[PDB]
Amino acid sequence: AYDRAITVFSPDGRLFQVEYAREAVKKGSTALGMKFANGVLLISDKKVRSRLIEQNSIEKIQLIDDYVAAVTSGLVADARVLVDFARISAQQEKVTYGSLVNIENLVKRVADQMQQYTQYGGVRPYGVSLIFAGIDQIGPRLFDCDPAGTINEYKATAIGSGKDAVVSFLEREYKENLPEKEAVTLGIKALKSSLEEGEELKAPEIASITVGNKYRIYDQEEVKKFL
Amino acid sequence: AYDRAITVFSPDGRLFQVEYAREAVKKGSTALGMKFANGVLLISDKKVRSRLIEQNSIEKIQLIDDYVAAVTSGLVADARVLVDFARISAQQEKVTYGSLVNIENLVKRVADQMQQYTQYGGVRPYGVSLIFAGIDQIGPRLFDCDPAGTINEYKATAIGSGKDAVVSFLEREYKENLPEKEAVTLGIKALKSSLEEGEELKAPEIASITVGNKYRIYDQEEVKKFL
Amino acid sequence: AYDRAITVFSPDGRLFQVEYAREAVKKGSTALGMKFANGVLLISDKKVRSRLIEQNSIEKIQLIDDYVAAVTSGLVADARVLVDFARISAQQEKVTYGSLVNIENLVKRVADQMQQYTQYGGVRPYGVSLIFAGIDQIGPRLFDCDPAGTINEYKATAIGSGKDAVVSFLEREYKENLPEKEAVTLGIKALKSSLEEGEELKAPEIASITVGNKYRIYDQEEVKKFL
Amino acid sequence: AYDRAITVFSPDGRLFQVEYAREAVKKGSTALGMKFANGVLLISDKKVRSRLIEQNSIEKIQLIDDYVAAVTSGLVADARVLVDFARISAQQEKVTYGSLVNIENLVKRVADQMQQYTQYGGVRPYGVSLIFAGIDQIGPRLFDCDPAGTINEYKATAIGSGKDAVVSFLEREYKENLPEKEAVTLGIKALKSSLEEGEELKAPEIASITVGNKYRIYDQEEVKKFL
Amino acid sequence: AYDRAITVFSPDGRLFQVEYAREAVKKGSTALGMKFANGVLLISDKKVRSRLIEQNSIEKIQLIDDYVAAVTSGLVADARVLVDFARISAQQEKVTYGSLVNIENLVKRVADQMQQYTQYGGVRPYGVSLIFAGIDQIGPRLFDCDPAGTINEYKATAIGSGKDAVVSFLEREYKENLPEKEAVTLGIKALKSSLEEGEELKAPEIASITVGNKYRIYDQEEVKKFL
Amino acid sequence: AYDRAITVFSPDGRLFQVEYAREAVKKGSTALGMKFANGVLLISDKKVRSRLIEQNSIEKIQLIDDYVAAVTSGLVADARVLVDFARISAQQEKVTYGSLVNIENLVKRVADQMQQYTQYGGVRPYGVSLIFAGIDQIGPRLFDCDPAGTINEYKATAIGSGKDAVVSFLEREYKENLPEKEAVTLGIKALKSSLEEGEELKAPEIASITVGNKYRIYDQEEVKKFL
Amino acid sequence: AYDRAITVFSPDGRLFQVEYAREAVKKGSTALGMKFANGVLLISDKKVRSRLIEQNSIEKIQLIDDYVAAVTSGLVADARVLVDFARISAQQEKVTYGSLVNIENLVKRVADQMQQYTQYGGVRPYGVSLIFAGIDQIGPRLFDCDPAGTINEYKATAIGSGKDAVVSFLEREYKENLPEKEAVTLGIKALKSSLEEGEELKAPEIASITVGNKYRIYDQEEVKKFL
Amino acid sequence: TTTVGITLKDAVIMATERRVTMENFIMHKNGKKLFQIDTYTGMTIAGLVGDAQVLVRYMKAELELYRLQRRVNMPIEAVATLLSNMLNQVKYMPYMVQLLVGGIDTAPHVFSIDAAGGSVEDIYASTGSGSPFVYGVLESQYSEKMTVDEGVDLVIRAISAAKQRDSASGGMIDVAVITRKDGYVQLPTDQIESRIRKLGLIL
Amino acid sequence: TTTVGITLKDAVIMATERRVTMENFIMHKNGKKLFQIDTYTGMTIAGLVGDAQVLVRYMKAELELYRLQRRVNMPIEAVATLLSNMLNQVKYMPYMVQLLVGGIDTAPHVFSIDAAGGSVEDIYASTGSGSPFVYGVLESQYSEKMTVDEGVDLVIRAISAAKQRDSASGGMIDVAVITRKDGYVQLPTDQIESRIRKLGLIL
Repeated sequence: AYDRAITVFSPDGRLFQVEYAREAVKKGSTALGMKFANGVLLISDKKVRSRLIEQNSIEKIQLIDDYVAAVTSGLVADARVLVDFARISAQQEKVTYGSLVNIENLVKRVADQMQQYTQYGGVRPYGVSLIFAGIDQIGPRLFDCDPAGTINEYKATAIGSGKDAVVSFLEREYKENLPEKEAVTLGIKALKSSLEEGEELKAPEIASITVGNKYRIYDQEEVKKFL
Repeated sequence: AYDRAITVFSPDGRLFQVEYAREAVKKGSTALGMKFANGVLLISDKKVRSRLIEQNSIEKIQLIDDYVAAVTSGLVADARVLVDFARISAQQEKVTYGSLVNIENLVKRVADQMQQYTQYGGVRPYGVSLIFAGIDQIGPRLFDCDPAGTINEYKATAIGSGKDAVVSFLEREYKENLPEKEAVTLGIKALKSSLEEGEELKAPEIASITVGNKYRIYDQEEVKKFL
Repeated sequence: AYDRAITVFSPDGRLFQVEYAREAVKKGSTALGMKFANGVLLISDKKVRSRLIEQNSIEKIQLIDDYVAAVTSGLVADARVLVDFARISAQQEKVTYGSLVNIENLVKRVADQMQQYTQYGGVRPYGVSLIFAGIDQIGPRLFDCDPAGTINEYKATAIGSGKDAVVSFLEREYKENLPEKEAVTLGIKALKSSLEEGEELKAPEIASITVGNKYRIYDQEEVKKFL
Repeated sequence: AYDRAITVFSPDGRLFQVEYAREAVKKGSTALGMKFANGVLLISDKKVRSRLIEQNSIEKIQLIDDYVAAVTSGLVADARVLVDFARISAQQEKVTYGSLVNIENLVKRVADQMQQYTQYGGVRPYGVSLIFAGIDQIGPRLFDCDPAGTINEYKATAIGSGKDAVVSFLEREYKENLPEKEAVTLGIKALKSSLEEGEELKAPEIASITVGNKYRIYDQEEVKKFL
Repeated sequence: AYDRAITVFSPDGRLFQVEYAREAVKKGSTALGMKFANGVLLISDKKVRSRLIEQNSIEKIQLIDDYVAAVTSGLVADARVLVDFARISAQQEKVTYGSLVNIENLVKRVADQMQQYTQYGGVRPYGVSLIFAGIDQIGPRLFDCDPAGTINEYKATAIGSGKDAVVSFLEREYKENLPEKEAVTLGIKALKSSLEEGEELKAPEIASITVGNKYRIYDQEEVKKFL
Repeated sequence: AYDRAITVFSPDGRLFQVEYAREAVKKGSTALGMKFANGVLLISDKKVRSRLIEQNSIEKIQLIDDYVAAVTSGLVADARVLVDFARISAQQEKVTYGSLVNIENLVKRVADQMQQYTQYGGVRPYGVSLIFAGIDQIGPRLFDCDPAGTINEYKATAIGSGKDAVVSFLEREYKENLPEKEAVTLGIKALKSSLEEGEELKAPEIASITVGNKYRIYDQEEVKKFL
Repeated sequence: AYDRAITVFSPDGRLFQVEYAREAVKKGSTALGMKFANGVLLISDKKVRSRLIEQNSIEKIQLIDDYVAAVTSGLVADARVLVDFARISAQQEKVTYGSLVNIENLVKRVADQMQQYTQYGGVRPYGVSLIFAGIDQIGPRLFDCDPAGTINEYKATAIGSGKDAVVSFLEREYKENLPEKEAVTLGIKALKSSLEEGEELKAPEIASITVGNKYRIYDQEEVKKFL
Repeated sequence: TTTVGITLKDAVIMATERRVTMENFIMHKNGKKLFQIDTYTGMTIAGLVGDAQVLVRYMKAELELYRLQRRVNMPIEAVATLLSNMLNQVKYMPYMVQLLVGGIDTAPHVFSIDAAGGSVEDIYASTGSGSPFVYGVLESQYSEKMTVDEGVDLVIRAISAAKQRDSASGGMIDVAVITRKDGYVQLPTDQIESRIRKLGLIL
Repeated sequence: TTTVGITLKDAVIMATERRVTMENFIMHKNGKKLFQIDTYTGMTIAGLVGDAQVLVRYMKAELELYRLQRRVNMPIEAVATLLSNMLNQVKYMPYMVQLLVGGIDTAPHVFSIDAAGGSVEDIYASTGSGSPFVYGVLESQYSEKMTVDEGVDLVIRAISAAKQRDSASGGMIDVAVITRKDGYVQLPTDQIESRIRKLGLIL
């Protein structure tokens, strides 16, 4: 009888509404990313669909900036929306300082936005989870923004119905500084081991960046390699 | 007990209200469209009504711009309303850039609008679904905007009580680059196979556009052909 | 348990509140109109009342402009109100363009107004239905605006507890371009056949307009003719 | 379960709240008025009370302007309030046009005001009913404004717990153009026949106006005549 | 189930909330006043309390202006508040016209204020009742403003748990133009007869004014006289 | 079922919410003060706590101004808050008039503030009670402001779980103009007699002021005297 | 049935919502701090997690300013948010006065902020608790700000599921002016004794400051010492 | 635009002229300058047309409101004070006007209010381009004693000499008289001419 | 931009010219200056084009609204008062216009309203750069008695002499006539020329 408004704490002191949205995110297909030797990468599962759908518009991975990009998981509506804010915020950040200096305040802007919606009635939080990754004055970057505005910088993490199983893996197999291609497969394995018996990990999209270079999206054939 | 407000997530993490409007759309008569060799087309079922109704004002297909047009499916009220925003947004876009460059941000404007209404209390989302199609700096375009603000670019898709059955078809019969007239009938067949036994597909409206040309509405006799 | 707020969709995807107002309209006395050879006409039933009531203020028919006029059906309060907006909107339209060019955007302004009230909480839609008719740069015009903002241009239609029965008729008897007097009676018959056994169609008001001429209200004696 | 908010229609399409206020008015003491040969009059029942009450402040009849006046029936609070708006609106009207030209838009202003309060939540309609009467560029005037904003011009009408019975009378006895004194008594009779057996119509206040003359309030002795 | 919001009429057409505040007033100690030969007076019961309370701040009687003053009865909080508005309004009135001309619009300002709070949700009316009395361009004045904004000018009236019994008296004993001292005692008697058997009317405060003179508060000894 | 909103009167005409906050105040530790021969004093019980708490920040007594100070009792949060307003209001008062002339309008500002919150929905009143005391153009001052905005000037009073018992005392023992030290102990006794058997009145803080002098806080040793 | 809104007092006079958030804080891992001989320190437990998490972003301790820093405990979302306000408020304070003069009004700004959210509906308080510590014009400082806006300056205190047990200790072992290293361990012991049998106090972060010096974060090896 | 307002025993007179100028040009040889603003009150505009009229209306309306609900005229002073306030509340975006408020409440009053809002009561007051003349005649012909009719003549003798030097004033000479008994009462045109012809003037 | 409006017995005439200037330059030798603003009302713009037109529309619309819902034309004075108010409500951000409101309600009226909002009723009124001339002719040729046709001639004789000195007025001479019987009725071009040729003018 508490889980009805975004602004009511339970007797334990919980905000069931906010939680429920962390639940909507858990209904979205898995996706992880990890930094390595000069740069980071991102992997996203995608259970191929209607061949009538222009592949250009079904990539859980998006280029916010040339040197930064992210991936979402949850309500598709809220997905697009947040994505834009990122892209948009990116710019403002880029114009008041001459360049997207710290990828952090890009994620801040997004976190602060998402957070708000979890404190006022008349609104409902975003049922999305975003993983940002890129290169800034500092170097490889990886953050994961949840529905409640919570942000944490990783070396490797994931979102989606898999997350747990994918982190369970990395959390006992991941070894930093791997040479792109090696880190790529490790994650591929990690990702693999999150599916359910019988399922065959289809072709997942992947993108990377490396100190001094712009991102790049592995094309379905350079990807068909680690299969 | 959750399906009462547009801003309350269920324990699974669902927004039953938003869904219920995707349900209002499902009560509207079928309509699809697909791009082909230089251009796209649109087909809309219409169960002929009172001969006292000026046919000019019962066309689920509308010319937003000369080079772009769309079709709706759902609450008639919300139908008209959205249509205008499209037309209107079209212009603004057209005036700040000198021409409707990317048909995309026309659909963005509309998607962003519809999305909003699915996050604030005191409001209710549009029970409409729009399929946009036309020609831009890029070429043939086809998007389908749902009640929640979700947009996807297709090569062929549909909305309405049929959708599923019409996509079930195309999703296993559609073959790109068909010469207008050929693509026209394929869709006609697809459309046909969505009705219920006994029903006779009456005269459905159809319009098209082709790289370098303005749209055109097939007149009831040029249509009476593919019958 | 859904039919309580103007902003809540039912599990089928219906807006019971909005419907309920289409129900308030159905409690208002019948009234139709149809265009013919150069011009349109309007007929409204009126079950004569207290002779203490100045007949000037009980005419469901109103002259919005000299060349346009309308009729309502439903909550009397909302009736007057909307009427004004029409009259008022008329003007603005008339002053920004030098003349009421398209009778359409007069009906748009009214439709858009009425529509709004069916999407925000804290408000309630108008329980009125308006039938507009007149002459514009194009010619004879007839539109019917419902509580939800829905507008359609006809050649003949009606509103009120009769509507169905009156349209049931016209929808199988009406034949365009009739010479005023002929169209007048046809509608008179149609109207008649909407009453209940025993009832005697009393004197109903009627008005018309014809390409190049201002409207005119048939006086109770020129009307007493088609009895 | 519908009769709780001013903005919720019932399944029949009724606004029970608004009605309930037409019910508050029905708890106020009867009062009618009728125009005649050059001018109109007003009669109001008043069941004499505490002699400690300065008679100046218990007259259901009020002089809005010298040439116009009205009478209310219902919640005393809302009574005074509305009265002022009339008086006030009167002025504005009088100053933008140099004189209270049409007594109508005085009643419009009041009707439009009262109407509003029957369409927004957070508010409640006025439980009052006003009968206006006076002389304008046109001549004798009589309007009756109900809680919902509904206005109608009469030749004779009434408000209050009596209304029906008083109109029942006039509606079968009233004959226009009577010479003041004659119309005065007819109404007196009409008013009389609305009471309940045993009750003795005490001294009711009465006022009139006649083309070219200011109003005038019959003093308790000139009234004690028609007893 | 209606008596919950200030804006909901009951099926009889009552506003139970507003009433309930007329009930809060009925919990306040009695107090009356009456005009006489050139001027008016005011009497207020006060069941003497803690001798630790500076008598200066427990006088239900307050000097709004030198020539006007009032008395309240109900929620003490709302008591002070309103009092100020009176005092404050007094001034504005006094400054835009050079002098508090009609004591009436002082009471109007207060009535209009109090009325408002009985028509909008989100607010609650004042649980206070004020009796104003003084001298203006016209002469002796006495008004009684209730929670709903209702104002009436008297020759003698009262507020408080007594009112009825105190008016029951005056309403059959009061005789105008009495010489101050005489009117003083009559009210004293009237007041007395409102208590309950056993109770001994303690020392009640009293103040008066007389054409051309400022008010004056009878001191506890000049009062101890009429005991 | 009434005690739920700050704006709903009960059938008796009570505002249970507002009362409930006068209840929150009753959960705060006792504290009184009384004026005497040229000045006033204040005494506050404090059940000594953690020696880890800087005594500077646990004094229910606060210096609003050099010549004025107050003490609270209730919700600690609301406590601090109100305190500031006093301090703040003090200043504004002090700057528009050149000096804190009447300590009264300092208490007014605070009373008016606290009052408001007991009349609008969407808010909740302060669960605090403040006792102000000091020296102004007039001399010794003592006021006690309750949650509802009610203010009264005393010669001696108190707030807290004790109040009643402490006033019960003073109300039959207090004798004005006592020489500071004497008044000090009297209150000490009064305060004492409010505890419960077994309890030993620990060291309570005390401060005073005297015509022409700034306040002064008795230090724990000058206090340990009256023990 | 009261514990549902932030603005409703219970019959005892409690604000269960606000409490419930003091409950959310109690779900956060323990953390204390204490001033000593010229300066203060802070200790925070942290149950080491995924090695995939950049340690830089999991420090419950934050440098608001060079000379001031704080620690939180509760909802992680609200955690970050408040932290910023501190940092932000810090600056404004620092810029209007040329330097962060009193660390107090930094905590005020934060307390006042947090307080607000516990008095208006439509909002929900922060489920966080902050412990500030640093050096100002006065010297060592330590305050602890709770969800309701309550602030108190200590010599030693704590927040988190431990608090009680950690204060139970200090409240009977802490002895001021200890030489950094000594105070460090005392707290370490205190902290230790708050865990549950079996648990092994892992490596907790610690930072300090000393009159005339900027803060400093003990690195995991200088900390591994007091183990 | 010459106007004036003199007091007396239980009476007040207010007489204007009615010409609207625009330099060496005369738009109308007959406009309105004297209006009754309430049962026992009058007013004389003078200066900028627009503003003036708008004021009259803003006024007539307000006095009437009060009167209608309060059942008693408004004190001649409170009327001038009200006008005072309205004029000052926007003294920086003023009214190119200059009015006179005359009437009887308990006593015969006459107020001169300027574009600032400062209203001062006096014995007589002449507002207008030809007032220096009216102030010339009056400072050598007015007397507190004067009869109700000697007044109506004096006022005329003034605006009639004023019309002889002030290129801006002309036309007829509207006059009115407030008596506690007869209230505001404007004189008939013919009656005014009677007065003229006898003295020895033309126009 | 010469225009005029004369009253008579149960009739009102309003005649303009139609030239739009810009110094020693003439943009159009034929524009509109005389419009019917209501069943029994007319209006003559004069001065700044834009403003003027916007007003006409702002007007025609409002008169019509009233008329449509109230079923009775609006008093010629209330029309001038309405215009009055509108013009003054923004007298500091005025309309470089100067209009005339003529028509018949119960009697034949004619109002001259300025950029201030001051509207004054008169016998005749000439707005425009060539009005000093029309005011010259009229002060030596107008007579209250005049026939419905003698009027239509007088008006012309004026704007025709005006066109002889005012470098700003020219073109045809639009004239109209409001009769309680025939309401607003503009005369045919040919009919106007008839009048001209007879007098002895050219253009």
